[PDB]
Formats: sequence, structure tokens, C-alpha cells
Amino acid sequence: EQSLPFFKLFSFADKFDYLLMFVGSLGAIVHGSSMPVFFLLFGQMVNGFGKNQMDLHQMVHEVSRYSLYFVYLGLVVCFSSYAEIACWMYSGERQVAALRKKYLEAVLKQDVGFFDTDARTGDIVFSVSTDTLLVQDAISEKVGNFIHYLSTFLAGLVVGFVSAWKLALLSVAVIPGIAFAGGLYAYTLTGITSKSRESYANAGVIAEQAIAQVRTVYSYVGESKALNAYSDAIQYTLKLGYKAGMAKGLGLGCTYGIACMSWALVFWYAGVFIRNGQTDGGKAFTAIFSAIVGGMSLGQSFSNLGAFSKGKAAGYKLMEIINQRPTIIQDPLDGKCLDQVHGNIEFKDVTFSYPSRPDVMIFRNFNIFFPSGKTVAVVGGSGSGKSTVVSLIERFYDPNSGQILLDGVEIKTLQLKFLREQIGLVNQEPALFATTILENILYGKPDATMVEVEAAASAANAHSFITLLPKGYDTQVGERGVQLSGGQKQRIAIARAMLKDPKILLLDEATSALDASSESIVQEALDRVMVGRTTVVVAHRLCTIRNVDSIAVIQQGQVVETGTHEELIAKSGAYASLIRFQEMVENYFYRLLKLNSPEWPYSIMGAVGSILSGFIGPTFAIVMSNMIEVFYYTDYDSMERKTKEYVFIYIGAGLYAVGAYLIQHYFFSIMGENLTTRVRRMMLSAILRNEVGWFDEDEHNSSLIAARLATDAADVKSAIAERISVILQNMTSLLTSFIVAFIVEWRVSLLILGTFPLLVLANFAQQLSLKGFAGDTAKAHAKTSMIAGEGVSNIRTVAAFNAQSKILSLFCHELRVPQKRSLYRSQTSGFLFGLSQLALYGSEALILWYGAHLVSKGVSTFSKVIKVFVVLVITANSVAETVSLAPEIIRGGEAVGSVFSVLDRQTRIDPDDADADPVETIRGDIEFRHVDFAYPSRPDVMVFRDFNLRIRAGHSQALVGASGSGKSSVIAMIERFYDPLAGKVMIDGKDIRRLNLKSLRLKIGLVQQEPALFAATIFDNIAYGKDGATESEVIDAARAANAHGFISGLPEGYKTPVGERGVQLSGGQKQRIAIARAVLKNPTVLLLDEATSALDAESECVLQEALERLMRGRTTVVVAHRLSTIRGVDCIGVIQDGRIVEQGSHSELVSRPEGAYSRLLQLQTHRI
Ligand SMILES: CCN(CC)c1ccc(C(=O)c2ccccc2C(=O)O)c(O)c1
Ligand SMILES: CCN(CC)c1ccc(C(=O)c2ccccc2C(=O)O)c(O)c1
Repeated sequence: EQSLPFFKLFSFADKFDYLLMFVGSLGAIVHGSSMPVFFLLFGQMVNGFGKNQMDLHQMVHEVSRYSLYFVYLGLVVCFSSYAEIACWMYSGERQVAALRKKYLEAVLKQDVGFFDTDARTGDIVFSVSTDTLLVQDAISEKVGNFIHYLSTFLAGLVVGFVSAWKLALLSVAVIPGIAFAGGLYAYTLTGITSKSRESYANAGVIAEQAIAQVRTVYSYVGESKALNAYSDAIQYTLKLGYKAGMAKGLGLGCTYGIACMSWALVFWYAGVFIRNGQTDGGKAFTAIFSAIVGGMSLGQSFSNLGAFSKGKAAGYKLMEIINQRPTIIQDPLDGKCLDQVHGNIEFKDVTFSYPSRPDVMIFRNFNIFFPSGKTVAVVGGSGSGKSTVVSLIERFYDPNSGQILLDGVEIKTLQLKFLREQIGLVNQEPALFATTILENILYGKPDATMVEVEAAASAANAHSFITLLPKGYDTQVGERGVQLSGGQKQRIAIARAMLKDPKILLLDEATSALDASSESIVQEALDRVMVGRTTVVVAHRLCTIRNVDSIAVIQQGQVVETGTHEELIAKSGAYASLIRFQEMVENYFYRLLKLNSPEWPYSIMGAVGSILSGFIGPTFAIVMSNMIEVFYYTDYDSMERKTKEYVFIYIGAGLYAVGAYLIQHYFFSIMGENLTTRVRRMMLSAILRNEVGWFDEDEHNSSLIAARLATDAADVKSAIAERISVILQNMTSLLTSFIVAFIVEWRVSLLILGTFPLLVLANFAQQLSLKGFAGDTAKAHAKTSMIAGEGVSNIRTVAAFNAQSKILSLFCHELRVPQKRSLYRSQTSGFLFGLSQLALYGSEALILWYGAHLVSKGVSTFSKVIKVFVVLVITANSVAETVSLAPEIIRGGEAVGSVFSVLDRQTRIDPDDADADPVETIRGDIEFRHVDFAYPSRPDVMVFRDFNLRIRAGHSQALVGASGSGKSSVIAMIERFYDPLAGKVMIDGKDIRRLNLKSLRLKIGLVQQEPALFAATIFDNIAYGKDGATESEVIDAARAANAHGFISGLPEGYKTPVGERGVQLSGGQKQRIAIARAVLKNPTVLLLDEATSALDAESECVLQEALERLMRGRTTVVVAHRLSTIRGVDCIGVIQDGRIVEQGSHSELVSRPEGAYSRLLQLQTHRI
């Protein structure tokens, strides 16, 4: 960790931002100290009502003046809350932006050796893209919110203890029980959720391995143990979900009951103090509510400390590269700018080792002379760090031992400003920049005109990707629409190097894109551009090696031989090995509800529970208003009885909550968990039925599919269980509150009726204030972050051409747009929040004024205005949640999109077809008509061109891999992993696509290539090929596979975990189990697949005794790229790029003098 302290994180503050922070803090304190003052004014107006019941002259003036004070308070909140959101959020944008401009400069100042081509560059780009966002959260409006809510607590206590210290002390002493109950509830919820996830880590995870190893499960009957096991696993998750739903019960009910008891106690003490003669009704209420709010605000105040630690750590991580001192210092004074460059580069015993891994040695005793104005090249035997000279010449690593002389002048005695111009680099795949092609050329020389650009393009023939463009000299490679990669690229690096017109040029192995006509074109382009230059070429193939004046061959640390191509080929001096190696190369909601048809009895009893629970708020508000009126009785005798009755009402309501809440939250949880289990079972049953090719897509891999099937499905519950209880409860509370409010008094309730939109909008704004007004801050900064990431990932190219000063000229001019967007967002949010709060506090001063006016005329009476005001305000409070859940109702699929995306997806091949004819017996004949296929992952490949083959019944075939010319593709076409794009597949006198292949695959077996085993013991693993596992043939399988002397010799016997659990066996012995599983099936047709030398065991004691059983009485087809233990007996064919031309036994193939078998003989001799 070693995190930086919270202070000094503002160290990037301008002299103007301090004023912004000061104004923000000053506004925040005032905005936080407002609610208690609102309670004080409300208490004063209640006192004005109470004290003047028999004199309707003073009360009018008091209500008028207090309504005016409410108007003033609303104005203050309007002009204070705006200074908290408009001065803190903006100040959090002028610092992070001012920090990135320094951070990227620091990154681009360091040496290239710091990025040693690994995950370090990924870490740096992740820090740039994501970590600065975390820094921006610790200095944004979160600190303003924290100050706001702490000042609220302080002001509440102050406006508390001063009024009536006893009542405030009671109020602050009763809240610890509620806080402790809430903490216990949260801890229990977290523990139960963790236990549920750990239970989900049980066999409910085996779905991912079944999906990954889908080829083997489709090869056998499968689809039964893969689903029954999943159901048995998810049963436990269902049970723990029931327990979790229970936990969502007693916790909330007990908290509400303790709250109700506390309210009853505090009101009873207020009522016993009021009759003594200490305080008044308008003061005890003020003290109680101020103390309650002050106590409750501290919990929200401390909720912001979570992000502060992350922000501190993020700031510490950033403040590491900033203060780093570069190893190489660019001092213009030390280096004297020279001229008359010649091109003499000479080594003086330059031995260097990488600082990251100094154990290895790279250039032990390195001494080769580079002539001026002459072409030389160095070629290595293999890829043993060949691309190392380029880094050393361009000064990316300081030579620890040795010296490099440039025209007799040491490079270390020169500044790194004008030296880099003399060297041009074209490395392996020089990544272009996602800008216009016009300014890509300008990197060589910032000051250039169009004519030299055209001359450079013509020199490198940069016209086949430029002249015939949709628009002139305008194309963004990063943009998808004009993405013009197209495999090979007309290398613009050639043109940008020619623009410099240097005398030293560097070229790496830039031929790795299926050398073709375009490669030849760029080859003669290069041959044109090497004129009078000290070019150095590194490559592996000998095509470019021939066109070199002098060739240097290195083996390790030093050059083994020099001379020229005609000399190396002579006498085979240190060159026969080189050529030997070279030659060896939406209606969703209705149907979701319909899916819960068997949950009919568990929905009604939850709905009635929600309806019953909906009667909590209005009754509590009614009792509060009634007791508020009761406090002002003249005769003290009836007060005791009324308060006792109301305390009894509170005590009853506590148990009513401890009831109704559990009743609501239990059955709904049951229904949600049942729905999740059903949808998960159906999802797996549908995804396993899908075709093989849909699994091959890069978007659809095992990890993402498992994540969607494991995590996304849970959200379905939140879309059908939690999202329906709250709406019903709030709606019924709203209705039952309006009914009572209208019954009590209607002519005053109409004013509130006309003004619910204002109060609801204001409370919605208050609710949104807790989340933050910034909004999706990553989307705005993604465009800027792309520039930094692309400049860091391509550090090799930007290091040359002196492009460091140019990157921080587009970065600065592009960073300004998010700043303006943030400023506009901040201003709009502040103004709207201020207007909303003014509407809130400006409307409550009208209802009370009209109520007082009505009382003055005698039409209405006290105990009626206050009731309809309090109950209606409290019920308008609840509408905020209903409004907040609105955007996630109509806009379905926001997170719950996988529920029907793959469940209702239509397949092309249905394994179980009722109309398909059943398959009883098969003779075992394989033949293909004129059929070709293309992989669905990338249909551009068209290797198959009119493919045909035949294997007679009761025979064997020995197809050769033929250098991987689609060798592992015929294995996937004999049985229906894929479908023929054209032509017909012929078998057993019937077309393949009219028979029930589920009944057909049970008679055909194959052998896997890459070893893989299920997370289960090997008793049914070898019995997976048949239904019914009896030890009689279990031992027989081990004897046939010859694993009986090995598997049964294990100390723990057969009952042992062999997959990704318990003991992990070697990869060279999993083929024993693989071949043991096949013998149980005893298929009429057998398939083999050996490739990539998966055995790696000389004198195999497995294949020799198993292949003999393999041929006996079976039609076997074998494909392999190795001429070892693949001796055919009936017919052998050779495939060349998706086509065969010769057929017959091994005698015919060996009878050919040379034929196509000579190439296979070459590799056979290579095996030796
Ligand atoms: C934030 C949740 N929370 C802290 C644990 C609660 C929850 C409930 C209460 C009740 O006082 C209460 C609030 C409003 C309306 C009625 C009632 C009621 O009396 O049931 C409370 O004070 C605090
Ligand atoms: C003066 C009476 N009065 C104006 C009509 C109210 C009453 C209640 C609230 C609630 O916000 C509230 C206050 C404190 C604790 C919990 C809660 C709660 O959420 O139930 C309020 O804002 C204003």
C-alpha cells in the first residue's frame, strides 16, 4: 500500500481553484445547516397555531410572518445549494486534467527500457484509463457532501440541546439501539450472501467445463448428467436463497419495531414534561426532530470514507512516475551539435544484459564494423533475442560494458535531440496512429508541403491504399468505418522515414503476412529506398538475405562468421545448418410472469402481505399529528389518557410491522428464488443444445457464457420479485393516504393536489443528491484516454521522430472538450437543484398560509389543517422511490437481456427430432460427395474446394495431416459438429439430415486431441460411454487400456478425483482413460486424431497395445501429421489444401518413385 495521506492530494491546485473550494465549503456548510432551522420554524408555527386558538387575530400575523420566513429560508437554500455542486464538481475537473498533462509528459520522458514489452505497458495504460478516474472521485463533490452532512449533524445538535436539553438527550440516547439493529441486519445480510456464493461455488460451477469441453459431451450421448447434476447443485442454492429471504424479514421488522418503541417512549416523555410546565408543544417537537436528524445524518456522513482510501492509494500510485528521475539525461549543453555525418558505427566489445533479467548474457564479445554508406545485415540462427541491435543503436538501453562510436565520436558525448533524426526505424508491424493519413507523414518533418509528401508516396508506391480512397487524404485507421488494415499494409513507415532522408536505416523482419505480390511490391519499394544508407536488415528467411552485400551470422553473444552470400554458400562454412533450419520452416414482462404459473399460491399471499404492510406510514403520520394537537389541551387530565392510548397504538404498530414486513418479504423471496432456478435450468438446457460453431466466436467463450448464466440470471429476480413489492406498497400507501386526507378536509387538500409535482420533484432531487450529479464520467474521458493509451502502447515509434512534443499538442487541445462538458453539466445541475429546493420550501409556506386564512373565516379548524399537511407531506415522500424505479421498467433489457437472448435463439440442427427416423443398426460406411465447408468463425477461409473421399465398409483409412492443411476438419464433418455448405453427405444408404443423430452418435466414437477430464472420480468417467456402470466391465476397460497396473495401483484406488480436483495426473497418461472410455461403447465406426505431438513419450507403452485392439473388427479412420504408428492397411489418402488426388493402400503410395510422398519422407527423416 504505502498510500499517500489525504492532504497533499490537492498539490495540483492553481491560485484560482482555492477560491472555488473556499466558496464551495462556505456554501456547503450553510446548505447543511438548513434542515434543523426548517424544523425550528415549523415548531414556531405550530406554537402560533396552538397558543392562539381563542384569538383569531394574532395567529394570522404569526402565520404570515412565518410563511415569509419560510420564503426567505427557501431563497437561502436556493442560493446556497447551488454553490456546493457548481463549485466542487468543477474544481475536481481542473486538477485531474491539470494532472494528466504532467503525468503523460513524465511517462514520455522516461527511457524506453522502462517498458520491457510485457504486462507493464498494460498496467500503465490501465492506470491512465481507470486510476485517474478513482483520483477524481476523492476530490469531487463527495468531500462537499461529507462536509454538508457533518455540518447538518453539528447544527442539529446545536439547535437541539439549547431548546430542551432533556428531550434532546433522550432522542440522542435512543438512536444507538436503532443504529445497532441496522448494523446487525447489514452484517447478517453480508454473511448470508457470502454463504450463498460459497454454496454456488459447488457443482453449479461445472457448467463452465461442460461448455468448454463441449466436443466430447456431444461425441457421446451426454445432455443428461450435465443437466441433472446442475439441478441437484442448484437445489442447495435454492435452499440458501430461502434462508436469505428469511433474513430479509426479521431484520427489517425488528428495526421498525425498535423505531416505533423509541418514538412511543420519546413522545411519552415529551407528554410528561409538557404537563409539568417546562416547555411548549412547539419546542419539544423541534428538539426531538432536530436531535433525530442530527443523529441519523452521521451514518451517511461516514459512508463517504469508503472511496477515500481508494483515492489515496490511486494518488500514491500516480505519484511514482511523476518524481522518477530518468536514467538517460537529455542535456543539450553537454552534447555539441555536429555535422558532416558519414555513417560509421563501430562496436568496442559491447556486452550488455537486460536490467530486468541480468542473469542472461546477450552480446558477449560483440565487435562488428559498419561501413559508411554501405549495406550490411545480421541474421540469427533462431529467435534468441535477435531484435536487440535496434534497441542498442537507437539508444534505448545504456551500454553497461562496451562503446559505440559514431563517425569516431562517442554517442554518449552527444545530446539526444538531433541524433535520432539520422536513424529511421521500420520495426515489426509499426502501428499507425488513429488520425488522418495526411498528418501521419508529417511526423518525419513537422514543416513540410504537399509535393514532398507525394514524392515520398510515389517512392514507396503509397497509392494502392491512398489514391482510390473515398475522400482525399482523410482516413482514420482507429475508426471502424474506414478501418483499412486488410491484412498486409502499404507501410507508411517507409514514407515517413524517407521524409527524414537520413543516412542510417533500420529494418526488422517485416515479412510475416503470407508473402505474396504485395510483399514483393514493398520489397522493391524498400530496395528503392535503400540508396546511400547504412541499412541493417534482420530476418529469418533467406529471401532478403541474398540481396545483401555482407551478411553476419550470430549464434550466441557474438558473430560466428562474416563475408558475403556467395562465400557462406561456399564450403558450407557455418551455413549448412542455417539452410537446413530454413528448409525446415418488449413483451418480456408478460411472458416472465407467465413463466411463474406454478407459483400461483405464492403470489397472492405475498401481495396481501404487501397490501397490509402498506398501512404503516399513514397511521404513524396520523398518530403523530393527533398527538401534536393533543399537546395543546388546556385540561391536563385528558392528556394522560390520550397519550397513553397513542403509545398503545405505537406499540401495536410495532408488532404489526414485525408481522406484515416478514409476511411480505418471505413469500416474494420464495417466488423469486423459484423463478431463478427455473430460468437457470431452462437457460442451460437451451445453451447446451446450440451448435458447435456458435461456441467458437470470440464473444461467446466459456468464461463470458458462464458469467452470464451465473450472474445475469440473478437479476431476473430483481426484475420480477423486488421490483413488484415496492411499487405495490407505495401505491397502496399513496391511495390510503389521499383517501384519508380528502375525507378529513377537502377544500384545503386541493391546493396540495395541485402541487404534488413540485414536492415529488424536490424529493426526487434530494434522493439524487446522494448518488452524485456527475454521471458516467468514464464515457466522457474515454476519448481522451484512447490517445494516451495509443501513445504509450506504441512507445517504440513515438520514441523516434521526436514526437514527444507533438503528442502533448493534440492531448492538450483535445482535453478541453470534456472540461466544457463538465462545466455545462455542473451549471445546469446546480441551477436545477436550487430551483427545485426553492419550489419545495416555497410551496409549504402557501398551504399553511391558506389553512390559517381558512381558520380565520371559521370554515375549517385546527387538528384538521395540520393533519392533512403532515400526512400528505409524508405520503409525498414515498413517491420518490416509485419515480426512481421508473427508468428501469419501460427500458427493459438494460441488464436483463440474456434472459431471452439465448433462451429463444433458434438452432439449425436439432439433435432430437420426432419426425426423424430412428437408427437401429449401421454397417459403417463413410463417403463424401462433392462437398466443401468454411469455418463459421471466419468464413473468409475457403480451403475446402470440392472435397471427396470414400472408405469401404469394414476397412481402415490413414489420412495424413499434410502440414496441417485442414487436418483437424474432416474429424468435425463426419458427424454433425458442423453442416455441409454445399453438396450432400452420404452414409449407410440414407441422407444424414433425416435421422435421429442422438440415436446414431451412440454407435460412433472418437478420441480427443487435447487432454481434459471432468471434475469427478474415475468410476463413471470411464463408464461415461454407456448407461449403467458395473465393475465387471470397469475392470475390463482398465485391462484393455493397460492402466490396470497403474490406476489400480494408486493408494486411494479408483475412487479418486482426477480432474481439476485432488490429484492432478500427467498429460501423457490421460490418453489411457480416454482410450478406456471408448472400448465400452464398442462403436461400429471409430475416429482417431493425433496432432501437435500430444504424447511426448518415446516408446509409448499405451498406443502400441491399444491400436491393435483399435483395428480389430472396426471401421477406423485416422488423421495425423506424424509418420509414426499410423500404418494404414486398406486405403491411404493425402490431402493438399482441401483436395485429394490419389487413393489406395500403402503399396500404391510406396510404389511411386517420388510422387507427393517425398515431402512426407522429408519430415519422416526429420523425425529420425
Ligand atoms: C433508514 C431506515 N431506518 C433506519 C434504520 C428507519 C426506518 C424506519 C424508521 C421509523 O421511525 C419510520 C420512518 C418513517 C415512517 C414510519 C416509521 C415507523 O415508525 O415505522 C426510522 O426512524 C428509521
Ligand atoms: C415537521 C414535520 N415534517 C414536515 C411535514 C416532516 C416530518 C418528517 C420528515 C421525514 O423526512 C423524516 C424526518 C425525520 C426523521 C425521519 C423522517 C422520515 O423519513 O420519515 C420530514 O422531512 C418533515
